[PDB]
Amino acid sequence: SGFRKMAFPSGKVEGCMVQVTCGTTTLNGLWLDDVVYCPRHVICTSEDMLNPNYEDLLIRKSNHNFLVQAGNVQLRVIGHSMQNCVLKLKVDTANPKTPKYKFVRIQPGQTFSVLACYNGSPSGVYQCAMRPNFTIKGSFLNGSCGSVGFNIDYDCVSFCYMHHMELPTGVHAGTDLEGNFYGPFVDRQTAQAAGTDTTITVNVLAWLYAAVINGDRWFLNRFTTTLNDFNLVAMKYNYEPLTQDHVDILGPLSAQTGIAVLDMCASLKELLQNGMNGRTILGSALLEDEFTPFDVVRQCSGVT
Amino acid sequence: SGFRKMAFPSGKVEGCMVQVTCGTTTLNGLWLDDVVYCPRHVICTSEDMLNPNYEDLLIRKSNHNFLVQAGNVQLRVIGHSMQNCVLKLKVDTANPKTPKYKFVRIQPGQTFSVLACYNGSPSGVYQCAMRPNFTIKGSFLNGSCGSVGFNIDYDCVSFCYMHHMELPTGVHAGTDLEGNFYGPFVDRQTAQAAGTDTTITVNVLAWLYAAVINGDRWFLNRFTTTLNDFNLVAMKYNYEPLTQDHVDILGPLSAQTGIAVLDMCASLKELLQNGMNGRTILGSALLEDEFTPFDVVRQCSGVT
Ligand SMILES: Cc1ccncc1NC(=O)Cc1cc(Cl)cc(N[C@H]2C[C@H]2C(F)(F)F)c1
Ligand SMILES: Cc1ccncc1NC(=O)Cc1cc(Cl)cc(N[C@H]2C[C@H]2C(F)(F)F)c1
Repeated sequence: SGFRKMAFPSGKVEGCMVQVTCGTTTLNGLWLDDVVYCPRHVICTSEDMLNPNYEDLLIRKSNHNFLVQAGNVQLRVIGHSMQNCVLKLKVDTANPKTPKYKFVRIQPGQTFSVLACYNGSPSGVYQCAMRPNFTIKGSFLNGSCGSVGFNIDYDCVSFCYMHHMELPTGVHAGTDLEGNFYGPFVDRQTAQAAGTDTTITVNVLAWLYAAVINGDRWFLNRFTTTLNDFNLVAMKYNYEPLTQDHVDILGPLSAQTGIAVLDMCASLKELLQNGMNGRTILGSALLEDEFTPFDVVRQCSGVT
Repeated sequence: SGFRKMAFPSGKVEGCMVQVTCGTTTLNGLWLDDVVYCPRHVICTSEDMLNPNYEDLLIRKSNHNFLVQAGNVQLRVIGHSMQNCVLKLKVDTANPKTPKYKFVRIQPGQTFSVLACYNGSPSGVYQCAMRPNFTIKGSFLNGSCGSVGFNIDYDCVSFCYMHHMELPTGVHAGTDLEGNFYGPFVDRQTAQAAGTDTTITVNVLAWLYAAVINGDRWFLNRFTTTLNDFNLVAMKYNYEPLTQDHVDILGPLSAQTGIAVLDMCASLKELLQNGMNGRTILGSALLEDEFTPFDVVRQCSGVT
């Protein structure tokens, strides 16, 4: 028993972390096969960030201007290209520590582990979610750009995120490993709005199932509800709509505990209306929406 | 910015995880040099756990009764010994992936990362604290015994914990890597009391410094306090005594923010007395005591 915010083991991703330097700008790179991926703003200066024309800035740079380093050893950049907001540097050596990998663009509501890195070296690992408004709440400082988000499917690493920036609003924004930003953000020094964020309803329900599994049942009531009446309440408390697909996804947790999904939606309906009266659920005095139903199944069933 | 419960990168510890099997009992082992460490209850059966005489049970077992496995390959146990509550199996091969390591018995109040493992394979990594009553609040299931707790000091892994058991009370209990249990627990199927737990005051203050660093300053008041008046309040709200040594430890956070330690103790004194009125600090609606002042310094300064 016990339920923690747990990250995937970071080992397979640590062997992919290198240091990328262009001029005086030093950030992190992801080394998979003979390609080192990093955020394109590595080619910029302080003045260039205000409104960079990356096409022009990249033309001014040749392969020899990029220093890729995998520990105490240097790699040779023998090619350079721009795929959206990422730099693809073709190195002469292919990562001997490359694991089985994939590049996936994650859906909002889904979670992933971030390996926070500074100067190509890993500092720590933590789990976060892609919020419905395509922002993430990580922990990143100057030097963390190029740090990646990932999921592990047995032995295959699915890279889903690469950190690009923290906006003046404290929002963390980045791209998938094809340089496509999540949400409406751009790699430009300008004020950018994130948009109205919402609660991931299927995730709150998944964490209420984790709490039931872990002995916290105080919130279970002799009340039931319908999907429509529940979604009327969810709308009011700015929660994402609950579909029958989300009910199906919640099925393994419904089977493990014996509590139907609508009976759980009724407990959650009361939790929103009455509050929780100081009381805690899994050691939290608020509703936690950053655990997917899949993260609950994995943690509570011992998936390795 | 951002402040998360962050674990050390688990890579150096994943290369030390093997599967130990004695009879029908399968758990995790830690392979360092030519020694595989695991909890001694691996030699037990369901009937043996009620009141095991481990000296007798171990005599009944010879080296050939232990199956150590490092992935898809098997190792040869050429020696076996009992150091308190751990089994030290001398294998014929020395771990090629052994990193620079140490064995430290951690103080209550300190934190560490746990690499949760099942059948010698890592499932996830999470950070937890050794509570003042020498219990931990991890996330462990059947098959997780032998999973280890650790800290990283640049490149040196300090192993501090090995999971042994979850008591009927949900408490997680285990030993240091010398088989000495933390607290008063024994590896025997009997009801065991943990003792009165207290809040780690220096840790709550460290997390209030992390919140100030991250823009949450609402709780900072035009009030100050003395160590004695603060400890009178801390006693009331079942908080660990605050020493001048804890004030010294908090110094780097005091310097970074400009807020004296006693001014922070006064904000915390009000937080205990008034509550927090639904308001959140770093996304939590309660006081968080599982971040050491050192974890705050490391996360907020980019220590790799
Ligand atoms: C500093 C940091 C912290 C956390 N995560 C990410 C980051 N880094 C960024 O955001 C990179 C970034 C992106 C944009 Cl579009 C502009 C700049 N501009 C120039 C001014 C200099 C700065 F690094 F000090 F910010 C920087
Ligand atoms: C199951 C588990 C879950 C989380 N962390 C740890 C564990 N495992 C334990 O506690 C091991 C343990 C220790 C003690 Cl002293 C007795 C037993 N007895 C026998 C009955 C069988 C059991 F595994 F099903 F519990 C087991």
